[PDB]
Amino acid sequence: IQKTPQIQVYSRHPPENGKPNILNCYVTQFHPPHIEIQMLKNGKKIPKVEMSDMSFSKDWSFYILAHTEFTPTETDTYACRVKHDSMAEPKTVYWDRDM
Amino acid sequence: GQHSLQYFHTAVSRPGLGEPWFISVGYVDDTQFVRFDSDAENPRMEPRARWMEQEGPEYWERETQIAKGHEQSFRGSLRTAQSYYNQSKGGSHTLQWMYGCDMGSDGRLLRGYLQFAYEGRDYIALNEDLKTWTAVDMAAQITRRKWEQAGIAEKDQAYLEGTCMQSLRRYLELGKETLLRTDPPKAHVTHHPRSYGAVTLRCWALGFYPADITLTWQLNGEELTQDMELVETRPAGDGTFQKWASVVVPLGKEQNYTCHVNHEGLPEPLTLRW
Amino acid sequence: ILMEHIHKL
Repeated sequence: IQKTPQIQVYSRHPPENGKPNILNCYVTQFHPPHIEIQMLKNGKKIPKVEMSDMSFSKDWSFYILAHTEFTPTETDTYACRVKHDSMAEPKTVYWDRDM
Repeated sequence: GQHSLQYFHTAVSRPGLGEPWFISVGYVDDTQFVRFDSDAENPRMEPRARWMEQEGPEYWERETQIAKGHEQSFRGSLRTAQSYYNQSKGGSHTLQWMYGCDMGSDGRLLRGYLQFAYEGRDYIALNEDLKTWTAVDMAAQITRRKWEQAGIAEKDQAYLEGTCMQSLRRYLELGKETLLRTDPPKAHVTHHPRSYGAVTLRCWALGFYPADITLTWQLNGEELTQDMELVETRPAGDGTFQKWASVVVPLGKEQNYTCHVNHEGLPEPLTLRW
Repeated sequence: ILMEHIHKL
């Protein structure tokens, strides 16, 4: 069974321009477990990206939390790019302070 | 106050590129506490919760030992499933296993469970009686007859009703100050432009634990069940969760709406308006 | 604690 990943991009703490925070990229409901997740800042790859231990939920589909330290500004863009067999092209979801 | 101890196992083959990928995660409620990863330079059962750091070497050695036994069984099981389904060589296949015990408020066993999946599909499952199996196809049935012959159900029932429950209460003991804590949601309502005469009221529930939460938007009693956008509960990454619910509403009429946050950590239901 | 019972398919 092949299932397409769901993505949520959001900060750990309430976003405040200039305040260090953590940006999360929650990717769920995907299978097989092979997947590539990338976090971007103004379209460019963010180096250090922490990855939770992959696991699976009730329906067997996998999920994982990728995150990085970041300091939101009014202008900087943040996204999560996910590559997975279920998808023909990479899925890029932008961080929406409001989402 | 319901609890559970669950262990998750996943084996993913990768021919010509190493031995199967075996990873195991252990959970107490909505908190992961142990983990084993076959790809680590030194695969071992390791703590993933701060309250599991005073367990000493013996504990991990044992777990690491058991984890490896299972890892091997999964290597062989992969190869076996490959045959039962006659899949060509060189393909990647996943084998999943999850079992655990739910403990009721009274502290007694609520129920136990154990099931497998192959390629992400239900394969075989121990029934709620903890004595019989549910085989999804002819392949699974083969596994069923074998496990029946080995009296495996009996073994799982014993572990699920005993050892599983004993370790749960025990881990709850270790993780007291966090596992039994119940961080209530920090809830607020946000306003958002959408159209010329409609705004989006987003009800946020932040930093709560456990993950189980209830968010609903309503207009004068009536629940706006269909107009409600709900985001799957998500981990803040620090051990607590986040979730929000939104409703599309006409400008000037925001104040009329109200969202109701329900969660174990609250003295009583919250009611937010904006 | 992990169950010790091995489940071979």
